[PDB]
Amino acid sequence: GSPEFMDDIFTQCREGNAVAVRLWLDNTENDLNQGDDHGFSPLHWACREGRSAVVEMLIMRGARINVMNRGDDTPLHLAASHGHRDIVQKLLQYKADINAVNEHGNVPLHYACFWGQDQVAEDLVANGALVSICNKYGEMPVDKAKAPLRELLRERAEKMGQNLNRIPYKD
Amino acid sequence: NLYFQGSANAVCQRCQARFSPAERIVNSNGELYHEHCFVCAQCFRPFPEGLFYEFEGRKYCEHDFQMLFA
Ligand SMILES: [Zn+2]
Ligand SMILES: [Zn+2]
Repeated sequence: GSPEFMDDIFTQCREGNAVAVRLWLDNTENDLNQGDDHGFSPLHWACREGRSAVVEMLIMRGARINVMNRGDDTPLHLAASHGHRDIVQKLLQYKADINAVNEHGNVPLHYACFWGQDQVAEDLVANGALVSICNKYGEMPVDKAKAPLRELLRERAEKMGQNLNRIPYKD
Repeated sequence: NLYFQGSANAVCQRCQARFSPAERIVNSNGELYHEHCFVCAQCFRPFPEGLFYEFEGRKYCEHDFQMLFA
């Protein structure tokens, strides 16, 4: 009747403790995608806290890239919001849904713009992130940017052949 | 004139951009914000009843704080 204390995966992913994460991964019956009390997966936390090595480890074992937390954020929302450029690029390369919408209709580009993560925002548009998609409250990603970033992103989207017309939220 | 001069201008706590002379600057516990910057980090809306929760240096409305971090 003795308790056997364990390291929990979510803390290890937050802290980026790679050996502990690997030992957890070696238990093949662990659910790579299971979220914590707020629906944050191991991948959500690794991406949010900028733990590049752990992010890659999870991706390589086949963790679902577009998993959603309780607010419907994906790992890409969090990596973009917190300006972790390497992790954003990794996620895009492993086919993250670049226009994934959270409970507010926000895409990762909203947060990259809002937080002035200029190069992250550029990386997103370069890979097909729509600049004119309104969230549920009528705000486009570039509405959240400062004017110089807005213009830089609109120019990139134009060159890529995006339609820049405002897209009001439907459904 | 032979005196050193300071030149600092007020900027937004959140975005570090300057203020136009026409706009209202939100003061929240000594910190200056653009109106559109004193909003929830998650939904970008003004705080209902002015109520916000601080988490890891960002401000959230009750809904979003409860959904994500409570
Ligand atoms: Zn501001
Ligand atoms: Zn909110």
